[PDB]
Amino acid sequence: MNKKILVVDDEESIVTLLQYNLERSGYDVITASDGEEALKKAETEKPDLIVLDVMLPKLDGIEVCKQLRQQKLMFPILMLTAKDEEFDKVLGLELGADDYMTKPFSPREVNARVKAILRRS
Amino acid sequence: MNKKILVVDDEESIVTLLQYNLERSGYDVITASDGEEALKKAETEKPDLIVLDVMLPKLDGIEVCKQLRQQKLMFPILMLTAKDEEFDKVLGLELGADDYMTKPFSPREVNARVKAILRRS
Ligand SMILES: [Mn+2]
Ligand SMILES: [Mn+2]
Ligand code: NA
Ligand code: NA
Ligand code: NA
Ligand code: NA
Repeated sequence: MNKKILVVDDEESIVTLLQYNLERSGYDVITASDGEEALKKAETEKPDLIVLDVMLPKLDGIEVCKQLRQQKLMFPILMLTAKDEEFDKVLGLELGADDYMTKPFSPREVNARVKAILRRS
Repeated sequence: MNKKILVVDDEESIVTLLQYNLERSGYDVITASDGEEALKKAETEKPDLIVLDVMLPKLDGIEVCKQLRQQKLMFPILMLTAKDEEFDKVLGLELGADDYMTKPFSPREVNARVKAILRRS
Protein backbone atom coordinates (compact mmCIF):
# COMPACT_ATOMS: atom_id res chain seq x y z
CA MET A 1 0.00 0.00 0.00
CA ASN A 2 0.81 3.68 -0.62
CA LYS A 3 2.57 5.78 1.96
CA LYS A 4 0.34 8.57 3.32
CA ILE A 5 1.48 12.20 3.40
CA LEU A 6 -0.19 14.94 5.48
CA VAL A 7 0.26 18.28 3.66
CA VAL A 8 -0.25 21.45 5.70
CA ASP A 9 -0.24 24.99 4.34
CA ASP A 10 -2.64 27.90 4.65
CA GLU A 11 -2.24 28.79 0.94
CA GLU A 12 -4.79 26.76 -0.98
CA SER A 13 -2.75 26.90 -4.16
CA ILE A 14 0.25 25.26 -2.37
CA VAL A 15 -1.90 22.47 -0.99
CA THR A 16 -3.51 21.81 -4.39
CA LEU A 17 -0.04 21.68 -6.03
CA LEU A 18 1.37 19.31 -3.43
CA GLN A 19 -1.63 17.03 -3.47
CA TYR A 20 -1.70 16.79 -7.26
CA ASN A 21 1.98 15.99 -7.62
CA LEU A 22 2.31 13.63 -4.66
CA GLU A 23 -0.77 11.67 -5.67
CA ARG A 24 0.67 11.40 -9.20
CA SER A 25 3.87 10.05 -7.66
CA GLY A 26 1.91 7.34 -5.93
CA TYR A 27 1.28 8.63 -2.43
CA ASP A 28 -2.01 8.95 -0.59
CA VAL A 29 -2.46 12.55 0.54
CA ILE A 30 -4.48 14.16 3.30
CA THR A 31 -4.47 17.91 3.94
CA ALA A 32 -4.84 20.62 6.53
CA SER A 33 -4.99 24.38 6.26
CA ASP A 34 -4.16 25.36 9.88
CA GLY A 35 -2.19 23.93 12.75
CA GLU A 36 -5.12 22.79 14.87
CA GLU A 37 -6.41 20.65 11.98
CA ALA A 38 -2.87 19.47 11.28
CA LEU A 39 -2.24 18.31 14.81
CA LYS A 40 -5.54 16.48 14.95
CA LYS A 41 -4.93 14.71 11.62
CA ALA A 42 -1.38 13.73 12.67
CA GLU A 43 -2.58 12.30 15.96
CA THR A 44 -5.49 10.43 14.31
CA GLU A 45 -4.56 9.39 10.74
CA LYS A 46 -0.89 8.59 11.53
CA PRO A 47 0.64 9.75 8.28
CA ASP A 48 3.99 8.42 7.19
CA LEU A 49 5.34 11.96 6.60
CA ILE A 50 4.18 15.50 7.31
CA VAL A 51 4.93 18.44 4.99
CA LEU A 52 4.44 21.41 7.29
CA ASP A 53 4.41 25.18 6.62
CA VAL A 54 6.33 27.13 9.28
CA MET A 55 3.92 30.18 9.21
CA LEU A 56 0.52 28.63 9.87
CA PRO A 57 -2.71 30.00 11.51
CA LYS A 58 -4.11 28.77 14.87
CA LEU A 59 -0.96 26.82 15.76
CA ASP A 60 2.18 27.59 13.79
CA GLY A 61 4.58 24.99 12.49
CA ILE A 62 6.84 25.30 15.58
CA GLU A 63 3.87 24.78 17.85
CA VAL A 64 2.61 21.75 15.93
CA CYS A 65 6.03 20.12 16.20
CA LYS A 66 6.31 21.05 19.84
CA GLN A 67 2.98 19.46 20.70
CA LEU A 68 3.79 16.31 18.77
CA ARG A 69 7.09 16.05 20.65
CA GLN A 70 5.36 16.56 24.00
CA GLN A 71 3.08 13.59 23.13
CA LYS A 72 6.20 11.52 22.31
CA LEU A 73 5.05 11.25 18.70
CA MET A 74 7.74 10.94 16.05
CA PHE A 75 6.95 11.75 12.44
CA PRO A 76 9.20 12.44 9.50
CA ILE A 77 8.64 16.16 8.96
CA LEU A 78 9.53 18.31 5.93
CA MET A 79 9.25 21.98 6.97
CA LEU A 80 8.30 24.58 4.31
CA THR A 81 9.66 28.10 4.61
CA ALA A 82 8.81 31.27 2.72
CA LYS A 83 11.19 33.35 0.65
CA ASP A 84 13.51 35.35 2.89
CA GLU A 85 12.10 33.87 6.13
CA GLU A 86 15.16 32.02 7.36
CA PHE A 87 14.51 29.27 9.89
CA ASP A 88 16.75 28.12 12.71
CA LYS A 89 17.56 24.48 11.85
CA VAL A 90 19.10 23.83 15.24
CA LEU A 91 15.67 24.71 16.70
CA GLY A 92 14.21 22.54 13.96
CA LEU A 93 16.17 19.54 15.18
CA GLU A 94 14.87 20.15 18.74
CA LEU A 95 11.38 20.07 17.24
CA GLY A 96 11.79 16.89 15.24
CA ALA A 97 12.06 18.41 11.76
CA ASP A 98 13.91 16.14 9.31
CA ASP A 99 14.38 18.39 6.32
CA TYR A 100 13.56 21.84 4.94
CA MET A 101 12.26 23.16 1.64
CA THR A 102 11.81 26.76 0.58
CA LYS A 103 8.94 28.22 -1.40
CA PRO A 104 8.71 28.42 -4.31
CA PHE A 105 9.66 24.86 -5.16
CA SER A 106 9.30 22.65 -8.17
CA PRO A 107 7.42 19.34 -8.42
CA ARG A 108 10.65 17.44 -8.82
CA GLU A 109 12.21 19.09 -5.78
CA VAL A 110 9.40 18.12 -3.47
CA ASN A 111 9.20 14.61 -4.91
CA ALA A 112 12.93 14.22 -4.31
CA ARG A 113 12.84 15.48 -0.78
CA VAL A 114 9.90 13.32 0.24
CA LYS A 115 11.52 10.25 -1.36
CA ALA A 116 14.80 10.86 0.47
CA ILE A 117 13.11 11.32 3.82
CA LEU A 118 10.97 8.14 3.33
CA ARG A 119 14.17 6.24 2.45
CA ARG A 120 15.98 7.44 5.59
CA SER A 121 13.27 5.31 7.24
CA MET B 1 46.86 31.02 -13.95
CA ASN B 2 45.31 27.91 -12.37
CA LYS B 3 41.59 27.29 -12.44
CA LYS B 4 40.05 27.39 -8.95
CA ILE B 5 37.84 24.57 -7.65
CA LEU B 6 35.53 24.86 -4.61
CA VAL B 7 35.24 21.42 -2.98
CA VAL B 8 32.31 20.87 -0.60
CA ASP B 9 31.72 17.77 1.50
CA ASP B 10 31.01 17.23 5.18
CA GLU B 11 33.40 14.22 5.32
CA GLU B 12 36.85 15.56 6.07
CA SER B 13 38.54 12.58 4.46
CA ILE B 14 36.74 13.29 1.13
CA VAL B 15 37.78 16.93 1.18
CA THR B 16 41.40 16.05 1.98
CA LEU B 17 41.44 13.50 -0.89
CA LEU B 18 39.95 15.93 -3.40
CA GLN B 19 42.21 18.78 -2.39
CA TYR B 20 45.37 16.67 -2.57
CA ASN B 21 44.62 15.23 -5.99
CA LEU B 22 43.25 18.38 -7.62
CA GLU B 23 46.16 20.48 -6.38
CA ARG B 24 48.54 17.82 -7.77
CA SER B 25 46.73 18.11 -11.09
CA GLY B 26 47.39 21.82 -11.14
CA TYR B 27 44.24 23.41 -9.79
CA ASP B 28 43.88 25.88 -6.93
CA VAL B 29 41.45 24.47 -4.37
CA ILE B 30 39.28 26.07 -1.73
CA THR B 31 37.00 24.05 0.55
CA ALA B 32 33.80 24.06 2.55
CA SER B 33 32.30 21.56 4.95
CA ASP B 34 28.64 22.74 4.97
CA GLY B 35 26.28 24.47 2.59
CA GLU B 36 26.25 27.87 4.28
CA GLU B 37 30.05 28.09 3.94
CA ALA B 38 29.81 26.75 0.39
CA LEU B 39 27.31 29.34 -0.73
CA LYS B 40 29.33 32.15 0.79
CA LYS B 41 32.58 30.98 -0.85
CA ALA B 42 30.85 30.57 -4.24
CA GLU B 43 29.36 34.04 -4.08
CA THR B 44 32.67 35.61 -2.94
CA GLU B 45 35.64 33.68 -4.39
CA LYS B 46 33.99 32.93 -7.77
CA PRO B 47 35.44 29.50 -8.35
CA ASP B 48 35.65 28.10 -11.85
CA LEU B 49 33.94 24.85 -10.79
CA ILE B 50 32.14 23.56 -7.70
CA VAL B 51 32.31 19.91 -6.56
CA LEU B 52 29.27 19.65 -4.33
CA ASP B 53 28.04 16.84 -2.03
CA VAL B 54 24.27 16.30 -2.30
CA MET B 55 23.81 15.44 1.45
CA LEU B 56 25.31 18.44 3.23
CA PRO B 57 24.60 20.08 6.66
CA LYS B 58 23.04 23.56 7.11
CA LEU B 59 22.06 23.87 3.44
CA ASP B 60 22.06 20.70 1.37
CA GLY B 61 23.40 20.44 -2.15
CA ILE B 62 19.93 21.05 -3.69
CA GLU B 63 19.51 24.16 -1.59
CA VAL B 64 22.95 25.53 -2.47
CA CYS B 65 22.19 25.12 -6.17
CA LYS B 66 18.76 26.61 -5.75
CA GLN B 67 20.10 29.72 -4.04
CA LEU B 68 22.80 30.18 -6.65
CA ARG B 69 20.18 29.93 -9.39
CA GLN B 70 17.93 32.45 -7.63
CA GLN B 71 20.90 34.90 -7.63
CA LYS B 72 21.33 34.25 -11.38
CA LEU B 73 24.76 32.78 -10.72
CA MET B 74 25.99 30.10 -13.10
CA PHE B 75 28.78 27.77 -12.07
CA PRO B 76 29.93 24.48 -13.50
CA ILE B 77 28.82 22.03 -10.80
CA LEU B 78 29.87 18.41 -10.28
CA MET B 79 27.42 16.81 -7.81
CA LEU B 80 28.67 13.99 -5.53
CA THR B 81 26.25 11.28 -4.47
CA ALA B 82 26.59 8.50 -1.92
CA LYS B 83 26.34 4.79 -2.59
CA ASP B 84 22.73 3.78 -3.17
CA GLU B 85 21.39 7.35 -2.88
CA GLU B 86 20.11 7.84 -6.40
CA PHE B 87 19.65 11.44 -7.50
CA ASP B 88 17.10 12.83 -9.91
CA LYS B 89 19.18 14.26 -12.79
CA VAL B 90 16.21 16.00 -14.33
CA LEU B 91 15.94 17.94 -11.04
CA GLY B 92 19.71 18.36 -11.25
CA LEU B 93 19.40 20.10 -14.60
CA GLU B 94 16.79 22.48 -13.12
CA LEU B 95 19.34 23.27 -10.43
CA GLY B 96 22.28 23.90 -12.73
CA ALA B 97 24.22 20.69 -12.10
CA ASP B 98 26.52 19.77 -15.00
CA ASP B 99 27.66 16.30 -14.08
CA TYR B 100 27.45 13.64 -11.36
CA MET B 101 29.95 11.41 -9.60
CA THR B 102 29.26 8.67 -7.08
CA LYS B 103 31.25 7.89 -3.96
CA PRO B 104 33.55 6.11 -3.73
CA PHE B 105 35.54 7.42 -6.65
CA SER B 106 39.12 7.18 -7.77
CA PRO B 107 41.59 10.03 -8.30
CA ARG B 108 41.57 9.48 -12.03
CA GLU B 109 37.78 9.54 -12.20
CA VAL B 110 37.48 12.88 -10.50
CA ASN B 111 40.36 14.35 -12.50
CA ALA B 112 38.63 13.20 -15.69
CA ARG B 113 35.27 14.58 -14.78
CA VAL B 114 36.61 17.97 -13.73
CA LYS B 115 38.70 18.20 -16.91
CA ALA B 116 35.71 17.38 -19.11
CA ILE B 117 33.47 19.91 -17.41
CA LEU B 118 36.18 22.66 -17.65
CA ARG B 119 36.55 21.83 -21.36
CA ARG B 120 32.80 22.11 -22.01
CA SER B 121 33.53 25.75 -21.11
MN1 LIG C 1 1.84 29.83 5.53
MN1 LIG D 1 27.70 14.41 2.81
NA1 NA E 1 -9.79 20.54 5.84
NA1 NA F 1 10.77 13.97 12.80
NA1 NA G 1 36.27 26.03 6.43
NA1 NA H 1 25.98 24.77 -13.74
